[PDB]
Amino acid sequence: PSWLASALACVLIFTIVVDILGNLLVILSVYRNKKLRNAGNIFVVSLAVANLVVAIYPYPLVLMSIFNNGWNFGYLHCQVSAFLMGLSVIGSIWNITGIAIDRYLYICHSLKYDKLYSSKNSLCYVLLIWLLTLAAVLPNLRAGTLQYDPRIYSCTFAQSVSSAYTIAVVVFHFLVPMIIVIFCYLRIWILVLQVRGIDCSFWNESYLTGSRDERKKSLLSKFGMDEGVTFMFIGRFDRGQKGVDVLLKAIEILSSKKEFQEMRFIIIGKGDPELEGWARSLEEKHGNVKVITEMLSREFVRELYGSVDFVIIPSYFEPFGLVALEAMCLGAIPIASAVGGLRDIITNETGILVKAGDPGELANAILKALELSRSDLSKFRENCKKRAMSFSKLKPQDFRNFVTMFVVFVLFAICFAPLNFIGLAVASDPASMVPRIPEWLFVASYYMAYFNSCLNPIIYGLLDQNFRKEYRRIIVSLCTARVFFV
Ligand SMILES: COc1ccc2[nH]c(-c3ccccc3)c(CCNC(C)=O)c2c1
Repeated sequence: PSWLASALACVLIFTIVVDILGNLLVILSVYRNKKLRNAGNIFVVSLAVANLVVAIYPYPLVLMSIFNNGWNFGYLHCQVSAFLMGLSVIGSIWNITGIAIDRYLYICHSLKYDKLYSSKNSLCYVLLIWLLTLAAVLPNLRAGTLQYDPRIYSCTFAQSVSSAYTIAVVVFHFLVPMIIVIFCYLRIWILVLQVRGIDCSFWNESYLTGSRDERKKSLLSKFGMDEGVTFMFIGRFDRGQKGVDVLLKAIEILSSKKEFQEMRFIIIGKGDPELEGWARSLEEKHGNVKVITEMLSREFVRELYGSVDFVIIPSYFEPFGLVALEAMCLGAIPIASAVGGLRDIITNETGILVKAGDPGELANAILKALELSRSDLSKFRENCKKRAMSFSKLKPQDFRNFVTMFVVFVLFAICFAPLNFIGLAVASDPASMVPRIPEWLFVASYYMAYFNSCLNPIIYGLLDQNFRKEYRRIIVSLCTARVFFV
């Protein structure tokens, strides 16, 4: 591996200079730019320090130790250069975990309130992380798991010294954050999609005509059944997806009760012809249950939302669930099973929540829904309308900062995924798998993780226009131009 030594010098040389100047601009830009000066980006400076620390002291020692092919400094230099690298890399996730949490709170808050989320505790909240990162890394001095490795020319955490410490490192300081940050950004993506796909000019009460009671008496008279509390299912028919099967079991459970007489059901959809035969059966047996097996226009569906009292959404899985939100626009109060999407949308004040896949709990919800007077429903419909209106409030917003912080996270995971994956293979049998693991894969896994300390400024430049507009200002002020009297 002759040239493979010289190459490893380049990678660090790049990494140290880019990290030094790059993350120096990131601190400057946040202090210098009023748009980037918000307290939510306190985490970005804390992260840019963590990146920037390992280029002042550790990577210099490791760069020299490549050209030496050996450690030529003290054991303290080895024990301390290793220690700062751990304060960095562990702090760099737990910062990134904070950012992912911060921006989840930012979206959820801005739905519920009309005065931007302030990130009020962020400086105080950073000091919890740097205690958490100092508490996790500090035990490795006394246990003696920090030692020089000749393959990577560096002093670092030896995985093979104790598999108790590696598995604890890998689970608690990679897999636990990885799960938190995926969960955060996934639930953000659902909400930003729910925002994207809600046509407010279509799903609007304006397009309807009279009062509600009159429009309902019309709709029910149009199907040939009397006045009553009306319920509506509208989703394709299937044994386990959108949940028409749970509804039909629930209607049979209700049919015997005295309170059934005061109910009206309007089932819409097409799919399993046996479930269509089961629904058509309940149509023939009871005149208060109507079943519509063909394709209705969204024009007409709008009116049904506008006319009925409740919309039943008994879905097993339902990732986005606009059907709930669209219906709330026109005062339809959803009774809907707790699912990702519906748990985000439906609050406990707007509509009713049910344990998914249960005829009895759905029936007792329909019974709970029934025991509700005309005056009591008015506020529910108001809350439903206010709730759907908050999703359209976010439609024109700039969502690019979510991408910039997510791309930070994605590139982090890529760099440290190998090192943590290897660290589990080492943990299985330290004696066996230190030689058995491919020797290039060990070297690559480490030098990506180092290279990650120069990547944050490069990403902020390309994706966030405020940072790029400030790199122009920061660079063109210091270096470019000066005073000059004519
Ligand atoms: C928790 O104690 C420490 C203590 C010091 C540490 N230094 C590094 C490291 C820094 C840059 C590139 C590669 C590894 C780790 C991270 C080591 N993680 C694994 C799975 O081996 C580290 C951990």
